[PDB]
Amino acid sequence: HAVCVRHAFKQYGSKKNPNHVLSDLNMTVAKGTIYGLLGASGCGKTTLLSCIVGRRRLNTGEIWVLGGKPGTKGSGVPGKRVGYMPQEIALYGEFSIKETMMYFGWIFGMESSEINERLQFLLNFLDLPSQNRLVKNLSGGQQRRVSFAVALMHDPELLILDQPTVGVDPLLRQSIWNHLVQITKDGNKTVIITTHYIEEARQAHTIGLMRSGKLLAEESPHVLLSMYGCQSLESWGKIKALLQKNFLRMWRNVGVMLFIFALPVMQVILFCLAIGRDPTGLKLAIVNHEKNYTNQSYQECSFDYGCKFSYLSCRYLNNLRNSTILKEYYPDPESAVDAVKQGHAWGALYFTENFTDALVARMALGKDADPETLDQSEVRVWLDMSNQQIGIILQRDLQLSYQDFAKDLLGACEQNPDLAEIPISFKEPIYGSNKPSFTDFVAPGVILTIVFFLAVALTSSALIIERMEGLLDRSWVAGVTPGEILFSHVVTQFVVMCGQTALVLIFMILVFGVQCKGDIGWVIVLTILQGLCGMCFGFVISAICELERNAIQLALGSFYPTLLLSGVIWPIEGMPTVLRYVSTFLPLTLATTSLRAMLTRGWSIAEPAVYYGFLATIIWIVAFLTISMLVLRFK
Amino acid sequence: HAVCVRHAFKQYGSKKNPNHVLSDLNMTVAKGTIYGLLGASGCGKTTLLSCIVGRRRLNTGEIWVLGGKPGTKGSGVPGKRVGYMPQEIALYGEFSIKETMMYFGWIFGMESSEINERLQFLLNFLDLPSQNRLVKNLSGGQQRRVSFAVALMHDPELLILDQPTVGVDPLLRQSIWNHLVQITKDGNKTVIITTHYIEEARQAHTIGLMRSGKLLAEESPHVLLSMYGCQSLESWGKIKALLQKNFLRMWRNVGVMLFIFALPVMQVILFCLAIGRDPTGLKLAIVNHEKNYTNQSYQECSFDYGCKFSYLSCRYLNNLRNSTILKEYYPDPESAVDAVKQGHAWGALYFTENFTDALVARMALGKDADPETLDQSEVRVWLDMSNQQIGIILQRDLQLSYQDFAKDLLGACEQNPDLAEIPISFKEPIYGSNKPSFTDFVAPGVILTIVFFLAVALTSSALIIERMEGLLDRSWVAGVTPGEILFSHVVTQFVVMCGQTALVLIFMILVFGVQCKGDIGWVIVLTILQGLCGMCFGFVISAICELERNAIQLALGSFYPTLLLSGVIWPIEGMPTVLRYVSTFLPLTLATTSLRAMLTRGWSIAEPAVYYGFLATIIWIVAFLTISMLVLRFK
Ligand SMILES: Nc1ncnc2c1ncn2[C@@H]1O[C@H](COP(=O)(O)OP(=O)(O)OP(=O)(O)O)[C@@H](O)[C@H]1O
Ligand SMILES: Nc1ncnc2c1ncn2[C@@H]1O[C@H](COP(=O)(O)OP(=O)(O)OP(=O)(O)O)[C@@H](O)[C@H]1O
Ligand SMILES: [Mg+2]
Ligand SMILES: [Mg+2]
Repeated sequence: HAVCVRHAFKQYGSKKNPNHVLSDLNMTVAKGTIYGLLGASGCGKTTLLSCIVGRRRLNTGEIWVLGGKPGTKGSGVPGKRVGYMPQEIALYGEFSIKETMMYFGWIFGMESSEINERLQFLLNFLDLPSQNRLVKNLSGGQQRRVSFAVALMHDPELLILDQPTVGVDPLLRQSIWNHLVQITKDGNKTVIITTHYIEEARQAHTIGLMRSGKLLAEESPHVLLSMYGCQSLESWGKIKALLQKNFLRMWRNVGVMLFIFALPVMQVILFCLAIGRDPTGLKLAIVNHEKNYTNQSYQECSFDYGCKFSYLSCRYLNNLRNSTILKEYYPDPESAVDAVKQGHAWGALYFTENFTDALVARMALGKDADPETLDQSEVRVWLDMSNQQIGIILQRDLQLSYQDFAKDLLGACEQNPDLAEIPISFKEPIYGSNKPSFTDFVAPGVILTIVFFLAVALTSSALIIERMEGLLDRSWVAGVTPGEILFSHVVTQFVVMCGQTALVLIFMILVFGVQCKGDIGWVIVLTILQGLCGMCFGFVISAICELERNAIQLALGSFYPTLLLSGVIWPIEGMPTVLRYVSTFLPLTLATTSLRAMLTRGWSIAEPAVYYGFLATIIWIVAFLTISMLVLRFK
Repeated sequence: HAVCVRHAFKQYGSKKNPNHVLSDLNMTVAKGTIYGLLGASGCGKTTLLSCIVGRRRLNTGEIWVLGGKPGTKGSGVPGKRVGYMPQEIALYGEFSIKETMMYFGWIFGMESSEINERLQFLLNFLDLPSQNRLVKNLSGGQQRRVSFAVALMHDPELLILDQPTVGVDPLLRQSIWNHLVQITKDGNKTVIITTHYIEEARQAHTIGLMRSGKLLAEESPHVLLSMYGCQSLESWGKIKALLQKNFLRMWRNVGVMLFIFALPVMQVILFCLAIGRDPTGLKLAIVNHEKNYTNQSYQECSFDYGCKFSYLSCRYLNNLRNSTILKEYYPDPESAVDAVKQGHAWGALYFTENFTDALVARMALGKDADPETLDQSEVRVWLDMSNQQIGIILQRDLQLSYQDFAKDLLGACEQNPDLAEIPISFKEPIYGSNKPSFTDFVAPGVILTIVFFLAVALTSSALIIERMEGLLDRSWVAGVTPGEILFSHVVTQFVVMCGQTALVLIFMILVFGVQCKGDIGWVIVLTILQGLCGMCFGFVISAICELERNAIQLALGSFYPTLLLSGVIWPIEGMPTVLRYVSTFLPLTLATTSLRAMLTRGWSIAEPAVYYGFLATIIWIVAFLTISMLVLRFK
């Protein structure tokens, strides 16, 4: 009694329109007999073979195969002792015969020195081309022989062959049907072959027949006659097996695999060469009314150097920045405000005709300057602050350049160069530098973000291409637990993840100068943990989504929200009291802050603000793994 | 006659090791005969049929089918007069029988009121379930009858079928083979059927035979059986067709279709609520040495309001900000610099015990101040500038709040609050506002990026999904040119693109209140015509990528090089001359500048900094279309 099902009850669809594919289905498969499951096109026949191998639940029925119900420790359906073959060719297209016969080879614990030994016999028995040819150029008839040979070499004790001779010449059909008889002679195997060639199935021993959702009769072919008609017929092996297949997948498309190693370097060079550097090509409209106006980009600047004050208007000029500001001269203030208005400059200074006289009478006299006097020593400037980032550095430079001009007047002729100072003294910063830049605040948040997104793109179509290329539903029967496909995907992608994580760190620290006052060793550990969380975030997306087009847009749709909720281009303190609290329990918000306290401040792991990032990035790794595992086990 | 090939040559393998599948291949199909093409399993049989229909091109040979060669206007192979059923089931699984019949119905130009009668007749002839049952829900035998019916209803004059009776019971196979004879009694059509069931091929009358790349016999079966043996001889219709199919695959994912309409309202609300707002929570270490130290949040602030100068340190306090700055008090500067050092504050002020005495004199003698009294009225502050963004606001607030304190002293007893500012007066900005903010600079340029990236997510898995669900190999034969497949892919996605582009604009201008001074009419056109470039950019990715795994990686991996090279978070003036010059020739760098000159400045299209964005992004739309045309047309 290899297979025996009692009172099967299955149906498709809703209760309003039931299908009722199977009603009773009482059958018995003996040991050592070629069970032929003949029938009619339309009844439930494949749904019974797929229920024997435990691919579909029997819907409140009694089943018993090789000892017990499929998928139970008391049975043997999932394992090396049960053969299988799908109705359609479930074969990987990028694997050659010598590789597709070895991927299924040592899943069943088969030695590598015997798979090759028996491959020659299997290739000589049924005609096939050289073993080096990939199984995608094979014809429609040679793609069925490979499938027949793949799930027959391991010598099981039960065969679930269905339609194994569709698309072959009659001689090859006889040769195939002459093989199942020979291996079954000495009571060592059972065959459940079902075929649509009713005449060809006369060699069976327990020919079956189905009429309406149940077996009609199960007798010998020579006994079925004279009663109904007159004449004729009316572990370590599994892990290694699917680890050389993931590695082989990347090697098949060399040129694209090398592209992923040229993305982090290109994504980093652009960032370091664009963000942070100040503008150096902004012009100005100077209309100083104390010297003759000749030409346009030219004006005299021969002022006086010493105690005697003269031409002070062209002493503030040439004292401002000589590189970031370009000087162009206009004769009339009503023309300077015109040029900037039509986008020909970024501002317009204006020095009154009596500027030196008005300025020398404002410093000599203290707290006794009349309103008229303190109205012509002013430097009127109209700023085109429509950029909110260039006008900020323009108004931050004009007044800052006046400090040097003020010190030059005082520190060279009259007194010490310290009177012209605001009482607010900023001393020396404890941790940072007195000249902050936008390229130092954002770089901590970019290195942890580039790695996170690259890992997401890597493991985004990993769990979704298993059904794309087949070789999955027929591999579940082979004993591959769902927890091993996910585990091996982590190992193969983590190896290549570290190949680009180091490139990000090397090109951001060695080639481009970024301060690393803290421990360099712990920076590497935190970065690869974030990348591991990133690749774990791509598995839940792949597991939840089913369609190929349904998963690309979901990870792609998460680009901006994690770039704003995390603190990258703006401090986390600017958000309201509710959004900020919610935006703390996220993978990236508590990691950039921890990394920002290690690159600049120089703290160690023992500080409370540093190890929180490690604690908050490990929990999400576990949470992104159990959720993905639960979904895979669910279906 | 109908089909004839003269001296056909074809090989599959590379040089020095060819396959030599076909050598001469001379045959002739008669006017109305049933040409049965039998042969061995392994010779070139399917390749001959695929070369007849133009799917594969001969190497050095002459072909002539229905009055000329395939792909030429003289021969009607890529038209409605050639039937074609493939060896494998190339049927879309998400289409019901009625839908999958009407999709092929009005491709050949069949009236909608005529397809139903033929569908009913075919369903009655060959048994099938209800017409609204999904194809993917059918069995393995009922999925072949649908394919047979699809390539037969339009009544062609030449039927090309290969293996049309694999997977069906003999009772129905006899009826299938009894139908190709009844419809061929009159001299109207030719049937070219290749089958491996040689017993059923006797009904034809032009049986062929192949040994090695060459036809062997072209004789009648009753003549072949008596020659050298006894027995066992070894365009509007097309456009509407795939426009209700694109609109159909977007209706079976209502859970996802509603999600794509919620991404724009989530990516915008997060942006407007996190970026731009000034930080509100930060503390300071105030150690004013002029009042008794009680508790940790109390200093008895009472600075004798009026003209009398007393407790000027207390007067400077409560004058910084009542909202954004918190106050915490310490007794010793050696303890204030300790608390900030271990992350318990952001700075540490320090007022000397004689602050009022040393400050009431600095404003009294003025120029004649001695160095001893100079360094006794300074508010010593140590700033923890490790954030480079909060430490700037704090540095920009301590000195800015001193201006109010200075005016509060001048304008209190007897003076005018005018002689407290530097000789630099910034007047009134021509275009911008006197208080720039970071939220108004990134807004015109994130709105374009959001639309651009969402469009890429939409049309990225379009051209790579056509070959996944079949219905393409047999669609090229049915007169469907590559031009109309992509064109039909643009209209269906442009309609849904506008459904989320308006959501971005409405939630950014109407609700949150982003200013728009220039013209609201032309902003819609620019942001709609820019998103069209984004959806055309994704078609290039799908055209040049065969494997789907390279689509997510390429599309998602080309986003950071867009933010860092378009001027979104930094003006384009800091990059070197070479990088800046190259960057202007990009779809987004010349569009944000055009848009930034419309919401802020108020300019119109006639200005020559505005229409450049329209001109420099229309070109990229054309360039992204011809490139997708060339790759899709010829590979
Ligand atoms: N996934 C499914 N969902 C719903 N009904 C299904 C499904 N698969 C098959 N059926 C229905 O179940 C019945 C039997 O299908 P089954 O797959 O068992 O046929 P079969 O014996 O393999 O067919 P054939 O010999 O014609 O290839 C049919 O009515 C079929 O439409
Ligand atoms: N894409 C391909 N690239 C290279 N060789 C190929 C390709 N397709 C088929 N071949 C080989 O060229 C020959 C063409 O075989 P073909 O597909 O015509 O066989 P067939 O008669 O349809 O097969 P069968 O009846 O066994 O299913 C075979 O030797 C096959 O192995
Ligand atoms: Mg079957
Ligand atoms: Mg064939």
